[PDB]
Amino acid sequence: TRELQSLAAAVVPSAQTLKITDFSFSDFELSDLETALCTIRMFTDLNLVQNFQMKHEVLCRWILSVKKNYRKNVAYHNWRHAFNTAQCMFAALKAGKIQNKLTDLEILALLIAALSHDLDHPGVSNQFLINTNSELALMYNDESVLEHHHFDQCLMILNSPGNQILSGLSIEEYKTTLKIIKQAILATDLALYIKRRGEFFELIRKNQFNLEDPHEKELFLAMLMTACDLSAITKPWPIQQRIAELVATEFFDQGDRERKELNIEPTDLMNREKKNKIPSMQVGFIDAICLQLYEALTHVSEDCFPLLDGCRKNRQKWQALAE
Ligand SMILES: C=CCCOc1ncc(C(=C)O)cc1-c1nc2c(CC)[n+](C3CN(CC)C3)[nH]c2c(=O)[nH]1
Ligand SMILES: [Mg+2]
Ligand SMILES: [Zn+2]
Repeated sequence: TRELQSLAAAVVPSAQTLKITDFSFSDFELSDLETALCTIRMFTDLNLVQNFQMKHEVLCRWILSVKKNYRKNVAYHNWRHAFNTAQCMFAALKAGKIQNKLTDLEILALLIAALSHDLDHPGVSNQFLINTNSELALMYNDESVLEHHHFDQCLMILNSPGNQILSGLSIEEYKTTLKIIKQAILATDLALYIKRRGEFFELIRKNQFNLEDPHEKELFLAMLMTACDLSAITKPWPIQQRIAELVATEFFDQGDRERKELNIEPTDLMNREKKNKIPSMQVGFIDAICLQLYEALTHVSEDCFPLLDGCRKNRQKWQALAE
């Protein structure tokens, strides 16, 4: 406790004051308490609190439980990454004007999913867990191993006493919401993004994309989750540089684990000894994974252009270092 009393008693600053509507938002100068306040404001301004009768104390407790469940010493996949993913979701819904295209339940599910999508992340990839015979990999048949675990943790917190922010939903709304949350969290497995994005891009290319279609709406929500998950790649250069260092720290740590536990030379992405490959790998990552997604998102909502624009600027920055 303690931290809970401080959070629950604090006056929640406006979204304007907190700057959470800005796509260029930076969490670096914020304390943990400030990120928690930002999170309460996200729920509030997305019309989720009174809408679903959330008690202030319960929401505060839930937010703190989510924050605690991240491993602070994991370099990139920690609370700050989850918080930034949620902030990008808020900005996309607000400044990006996606909010009015979705239902209240979809919004509720997306914010919860964004905040919970990496819960208890071990700092190693699905491939690593599979190669080291993780019990997690066995239980989930090597499919989206981490993501199934993140969802498991998400449910655990949602059901923990004093943290039930969904206790006010009707039976049918609860059922609908949990299904969207699971799909949203699983969507953050880049393997599923690569597997399903082809369909999304094709629908748009052939002018067949229709949000009114249940299946396409679900496909869009998955893509939106990926767009928010990768959002650091759209941030102003100083921010992208700093976060890229965190990503490298985490990947190189896994590389160390691979040399010791698997007796193998890690791929460049996880090889500290070849860190000189970072600029070129970043450009390739932006081209193959990022640009098409932000281009597609902007097509759906022009107001999301800032994400694409920021991504393009970072490609230029990384390319200048690579050439
Ligand atoms: C060594 C690390 C260098 C820094 O790396 C980064 N820094 C920041 C971000 C971000 C979202 O801002 C992202 C990265 C970053 N992430 C990468 C990932 C995981 C999604 N992959 C795998 C391999 N590919 C197969 C298709 C998917 N390659 C990446 C890369 O080159 N860069
Ligand atoms: Mg993840
Ligand atoms: Zn993530």
